[PDB]
Amino acid sequence: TIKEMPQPKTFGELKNLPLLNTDKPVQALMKIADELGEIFKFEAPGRVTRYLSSQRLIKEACDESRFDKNLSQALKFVRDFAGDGLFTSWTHEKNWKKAHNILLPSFSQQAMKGYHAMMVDIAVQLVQKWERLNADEHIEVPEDMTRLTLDTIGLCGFNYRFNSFYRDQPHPFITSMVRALDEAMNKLQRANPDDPAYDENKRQFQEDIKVMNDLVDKIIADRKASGEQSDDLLTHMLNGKDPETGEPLDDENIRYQIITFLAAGHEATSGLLSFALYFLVKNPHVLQKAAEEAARVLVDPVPSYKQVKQLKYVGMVLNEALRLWPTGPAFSLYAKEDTVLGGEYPLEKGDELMVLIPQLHRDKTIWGDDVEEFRPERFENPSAIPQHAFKPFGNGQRACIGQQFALHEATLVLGMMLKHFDFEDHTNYELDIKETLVLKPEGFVVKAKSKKIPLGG
Ligand code: HEM
Repeated sequence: TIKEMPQPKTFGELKNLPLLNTDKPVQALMKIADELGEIFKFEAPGRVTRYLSSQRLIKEACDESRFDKNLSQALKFVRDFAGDGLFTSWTHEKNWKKAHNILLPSFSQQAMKGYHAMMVDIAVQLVQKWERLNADEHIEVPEDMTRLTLDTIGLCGFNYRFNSFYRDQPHPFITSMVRALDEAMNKLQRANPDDPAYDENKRQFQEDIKVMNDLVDKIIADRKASGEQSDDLLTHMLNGKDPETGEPLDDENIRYQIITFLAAGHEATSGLLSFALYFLVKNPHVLQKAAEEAARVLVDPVPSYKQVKQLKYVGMVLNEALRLWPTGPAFSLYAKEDTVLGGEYPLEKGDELMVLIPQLHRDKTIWGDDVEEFRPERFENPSAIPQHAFKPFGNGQRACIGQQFALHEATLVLGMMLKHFDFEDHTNYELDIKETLVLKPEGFVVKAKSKKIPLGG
């Protein structure tokens, strides 16, 4: 029966804003959820949102006939450069539905067979970089994983090589995109957006859009000119027609999808690999068990697709890192119609909800009371996890289109890492989670000792 929604203390016209004075708002909101429970309202001047934390309420939120994906303010600023790509489109936009129908078969578990060789290509480069470090040296984990995922997505996405392992300063495209992403995030905390002190920012953001558009438009035009087929997504987008309308994507939209895959894919996948390595080095017994499987399964100089599929425990490791620290930590929904949530909380059409995924993943009625512990064995039998309890890829038709890709990629790379090196948390690293569009273990570093096992040929 109808309840008032909990809300943290408001401070006059500042409302709840003083409780979020932080560059780590997700982490700050988990602490409010621990105080207030499965649902709370959070008010800033001019904005209201509800934060959901329990599997019980999230399962309702995930009903697509009642709620649909909302573009949060972050996603609307990212739309300045990612346009109506899949990630920053409303569900009702014709290009959302066209791209979705055209691209889905290109992201399935089956489609992974055709990307695997390109993924091995960048994965071998990463292993060789680490084999070639001298004794005195260490690895900057998120930085190398970001080099890996950007290059993998560039190769599989549109057969372009950013050659990140050949560079101290990334390819201009990558500098621009990271900077554009950075600016989108900085605009959120921007008190007075139109003050002249942000004129250089605006100009730089415009310059970064042109850089990104120019490269991608040039590669699209070059592939149409050359007319040749690759195993890449760009080939699928140029030949693909929506079975609903029978129409292909236009060139501009194809550009946006390409910028989208890179922008949406690379940082979350990078974060996942970094957190996985974090948890392994902090849990040596889990590390040994994963390394044992890697040694037993990956008996070839390079992994085949079928071998990657056999790495069950590595898969469990990844899921358990996603349970604790899902690298896209929140997603936003609006009420399609007036509705009552959980039998107690009335909502009007348009009202916004945010799913706080790390807090969902600590629901003790689902996971047990030990929710903070890293235990991959939670995932030994995935069919036994209750529906909507584990949501690191979002929900329904607006769920992560890259989920198979990200998992295949992380499994492959992690298995290769576990196979070829021993690791040492030589600084006793204290976890520091930076928040942007995604989560990542900032400043995470390790030493790898090579097991001297020969590689790909
Ligand atoms: C560990 C890696 C990843 C995680 C945790 C992650 C998470 C997510 C989440 C939570 C969403 C839903 C966002 C929302 O509701 O607003 C999403 C959507 C999306 N993701 Fe991922 N992602 C990952 C990797 C990737 C990769 C590798 C790609 C592409 C190569 C990708 C492409 C996309 C796209 C295009 C969408 C929009 C789908 C749509 O709305 O139709 N993601 N992802």
